[PDB]
Amino acid sequence: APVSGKVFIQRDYSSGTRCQFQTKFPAELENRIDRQQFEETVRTLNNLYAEAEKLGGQSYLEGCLACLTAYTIFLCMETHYEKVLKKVSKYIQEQNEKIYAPQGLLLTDPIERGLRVIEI
Amino acid sequence: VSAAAIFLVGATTLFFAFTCPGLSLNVSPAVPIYNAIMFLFVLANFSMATFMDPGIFPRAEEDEDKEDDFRAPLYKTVEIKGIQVRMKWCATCRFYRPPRCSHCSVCDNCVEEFDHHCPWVNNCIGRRNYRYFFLFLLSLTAHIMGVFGFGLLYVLYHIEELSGVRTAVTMAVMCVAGLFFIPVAGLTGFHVVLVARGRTTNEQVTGKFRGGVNPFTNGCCNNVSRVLCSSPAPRYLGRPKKEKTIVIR
Ligand SMILES: [Zn+2]
Ligand SMILES: [Zn+2]
Repeated sequence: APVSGKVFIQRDYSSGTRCQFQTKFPAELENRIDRQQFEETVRTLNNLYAEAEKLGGQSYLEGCLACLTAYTIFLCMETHYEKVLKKVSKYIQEQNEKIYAPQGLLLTDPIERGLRVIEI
Repeated sequence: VSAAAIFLVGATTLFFAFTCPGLSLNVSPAVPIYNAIMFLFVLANFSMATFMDPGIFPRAEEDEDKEDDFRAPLYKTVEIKGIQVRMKWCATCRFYRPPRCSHCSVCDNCVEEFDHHCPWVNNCIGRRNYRYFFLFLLSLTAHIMGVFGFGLLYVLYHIEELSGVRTAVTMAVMCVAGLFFIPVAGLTGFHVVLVARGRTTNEQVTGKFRGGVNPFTNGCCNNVSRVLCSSPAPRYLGRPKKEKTIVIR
């Protein structure tokens, strides 16, 4: 299994410190992955992380429940961000097995990289 | 090595052993709500702040990011909210330190969003434990205020004599609260200011930001929301390792 190189995607920072990556298509990936599907997958992954962050009423309710129960609800039930990570992990596995593998690419979970750079 | 604040618990247990059993026959009936729940909250928050990963980045190994650095001054600038911030090419941690985080020197690690390091907390405060530490401080100052403002009943209703027996138990806790309230109140008010502003600790230390500063100031209520009722982050280190799929052509 020969390896050619690695490309890192910096995080999008115009929005702020939220966990969205720079969607701009890197020039190294020409003819390996098209711009359209890379745009699609990065947009969906960023949407998933944004959904993991949303300050909706459910986040307020889970915070209140954790405060009342002395946070033991974390031990019994995984946090919202963790289940979103599970879902996005499933997403990246199916994307890798359906698009990148025939194109000779593979994607790793950014959580292994600390949500800093995604490695292809 | 380093030790925690055992004496703070020792002051509280004075109330637990004998301070107000059986006084509520003609006065204030509902006893525990004043101190017991506050002590449990303080203990839980303090423990979860002490033993918990605060956001240790996973020690980025070599061959990381870009190796085209020939003689760069080891800082790349990003303009968040249109305002530039200067981050640093960390040497041992081996990555760019995304904005609003730094090293910890004595802690020997380089972390995510950094607040402060202290031996009393035994660690450095990131953002995973920032909510826990903030509620710990708020609950602790609430506990001290409640003691010094209402638990003094056992003397305040007590007539001149107050002669020994169990009064000496309350004798010391009064001066303990008096000596300990001012520093903890000042420090928790400090952190309250640091929460009201989108700007914390080392950012106070930097006497250079004058003008279009604090790009991540957000909107006050939004800051309290994200620090109190946001979904907790997961640990960036020690997650189980996956496995490869195929040779991939
Ligand atoms: Zn570092
Ligand atoms: Zn530290």
